Amino acid sequence: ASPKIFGVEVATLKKIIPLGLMFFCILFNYTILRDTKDVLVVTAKGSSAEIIPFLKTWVNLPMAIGFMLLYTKLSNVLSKKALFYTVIVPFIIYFGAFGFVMYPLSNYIHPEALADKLLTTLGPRFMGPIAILRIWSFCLFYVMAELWGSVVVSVLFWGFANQITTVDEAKKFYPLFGLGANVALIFSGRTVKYFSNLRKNLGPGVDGWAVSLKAMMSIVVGMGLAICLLYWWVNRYVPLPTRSKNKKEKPKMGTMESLKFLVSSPYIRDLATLVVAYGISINLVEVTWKSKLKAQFPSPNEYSAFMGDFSTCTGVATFTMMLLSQYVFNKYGWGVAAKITPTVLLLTGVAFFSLILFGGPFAPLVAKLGMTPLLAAVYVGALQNIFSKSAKYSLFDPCKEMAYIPLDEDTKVKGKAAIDVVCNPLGKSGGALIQQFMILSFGSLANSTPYLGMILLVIVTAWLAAAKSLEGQFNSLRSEEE
Amino acid sequence: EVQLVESGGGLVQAGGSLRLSCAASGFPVDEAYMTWYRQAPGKEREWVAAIYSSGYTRYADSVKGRFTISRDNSKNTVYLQMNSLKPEDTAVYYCNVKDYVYNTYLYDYWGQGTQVTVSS
Ligand SMILES: Nc1ncnc2c1ncn2[C@@H]1O[C@H](COP(=O)(O)OP(=O)(O)OP(=O)(O)O)[C@@H](O)[C@H]1O
Repeated sequence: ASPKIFGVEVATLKKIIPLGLMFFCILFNYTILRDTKDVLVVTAKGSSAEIIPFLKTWVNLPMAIGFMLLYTKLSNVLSKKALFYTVIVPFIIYFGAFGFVMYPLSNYIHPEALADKLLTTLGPRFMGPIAILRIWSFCLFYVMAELWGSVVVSVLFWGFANQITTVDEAKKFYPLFGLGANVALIFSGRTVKYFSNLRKNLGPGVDGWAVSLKAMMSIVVGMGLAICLLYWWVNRYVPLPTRSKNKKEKPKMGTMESLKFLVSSPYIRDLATLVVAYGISINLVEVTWKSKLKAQFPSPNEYSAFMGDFSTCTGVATFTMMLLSQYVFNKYGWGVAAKITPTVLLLTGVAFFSLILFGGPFAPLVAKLGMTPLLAAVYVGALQNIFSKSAKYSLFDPCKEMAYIPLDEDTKVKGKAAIDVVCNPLGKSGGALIQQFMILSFGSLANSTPYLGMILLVIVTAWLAAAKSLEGQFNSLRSEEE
Repeated sequence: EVQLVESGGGLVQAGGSLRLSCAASGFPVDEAYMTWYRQAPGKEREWVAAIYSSGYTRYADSVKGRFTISRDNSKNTVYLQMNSLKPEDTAVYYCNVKDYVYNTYLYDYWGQGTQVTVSS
């Protein structure tokens, strides 16, 4: 007779509890690194939020690809446990060495003089791409912070959570991991703010952000060591399933042949279309919103404190949306649920763009509501991003990992692997390539606002007319089998 | 139409301070790349300081630490805070807004300049 606590088997609590706590610690570091990497590249002197479009395509896109080939080559010469110590520990070493060594010694290694010479000979519209060379070590931090969410979150954990949880355990407790992932946004958001508030202790030239940064990178090491400690616990005290070698000798189906499969199957092309549209449009709004953020919070510490507040608000909103997701679904349907994220993104983004653009002959509201137009833009963009992401993880991702079900477990297993590592970087990089062309054609990101709103309609229109193309293929396969 | 009007110039003693204003009309100063020049008689026009739309500031080696360029977004005015003024700083200071890609100058608007003379 197996014992039970809280209506759940004790034997499966030793697996799920350290797994959700480890997912908590992973999203705790992620919520700290993702706020920090925006502080570094945007609030750096000589750098603005226009470095983001060029970081996504020219810097971290080749590094993310180059990381996926190093990981793929290491996935054959290392064991499963050795793989989750060679890909997780250099991250902990890097961020610990950054806040304590690399960042302090950054006015020693950043070519501020050469970047200024390049800035004059090229023009004012090149501050974006040139800042990549100006603060290159901050750009390397940006890549590693991106690679945390791309590898530690998406690859390392879910690759380990899927190899140890039963198919029915992965169906009941995975919705609870996302719930606990946003508790790691409320807390780490409060953590980021607490360590971002400038200590009343002033310095002659003491960087208030240097002491603030290493107070965060210490927790990243501290929580990163908990991930390695929890992972070691679950791999020695938890009896894992004995699923044999028989998983179709997993042939990760290259890249070119991968999107060849994409176009071949009409069911996967639309899903990839949704996954890239969310990733183009979110960037199209978010980079301009971060430009406004830089305008409102020039200091690194004020920007970081706002990032912590924003992370806490995002966590609360996403927790509420995950709670009401399995009422929206059950009431309205997959087709309705797949439309809100495009719709919320479109509406919030166009409201934010029409407050930036048509903010001139509309300002009694922002005036009597106790704000400046810049602060109003900051708050509207923050609400845009909060609603878009709380819809993402509560309606879009549920729709994505619900549309896989009616597919055959060969097409499903290959297509699901093809979606993540391709479409997520592909969407996040195309949405930035668009903005690179915008910046280098119209000069600044603010001169690109009328068009950034118009590509937003085009991407969302193809995003809306791809779920309907899938609401009718999801319904077809899920009804005929009945 | 773009218009740059400088003010705040005058006669000050060596080691004094002076603040030049540049009331911009026809474009927002926050999205512009604005620069300060100076030209003494006999010598060619010399670039002094430059501010970017990002708020990034550059200064010539002759005025680093002493001069500070800044803009007020409400009044649409850039400022040149000249501190520890030397007699070598005596020149006509020009407010300039321009945009260019390499050697193609898309626009280049100058002000009429203000006379800054430092006595001794
Ligand atoms: N609140 C959350 N709940 C669940 N998963 C999350 C959450 N936040 C991030 N993730 C995971 O982190 C990864 C990163 O996705 P996302 O686009 O938000 O980050 P990003 O690409 O770093 O964003 P940015 O472009 O602002 O840097 C995804 O695997 C996502 O599932």
